Amino acid sequence: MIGSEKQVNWAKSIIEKEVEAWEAIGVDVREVAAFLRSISDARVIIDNRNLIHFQSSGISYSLESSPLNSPIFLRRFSACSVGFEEIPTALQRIRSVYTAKLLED
Repeated sequence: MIGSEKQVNWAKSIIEKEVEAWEAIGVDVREVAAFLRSISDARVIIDNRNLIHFQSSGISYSLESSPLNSPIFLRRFSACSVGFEEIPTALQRIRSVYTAKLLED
């Protein structure tokens, strides 16, 4: 990850917290975890840390309000990540299985 040691440390801590929030859903979120960990530029993570944050009110609202649903928002990661093109559909799948999970419970 490019950046100063401070920037890289901040950004990696942001990214690991985010991956943990996604993995607390209880469904396959491996495509999202992979994309988040692919981001190459600490400054891009830091500048977007509040927008990408997967909040704690409730999972449904976190899924619906995530800017990872938007190909337009994700343009900003086109030069410093892998798999951004497919991330909106990944969220579609996650929102499906989550819905199904709530139905199956």
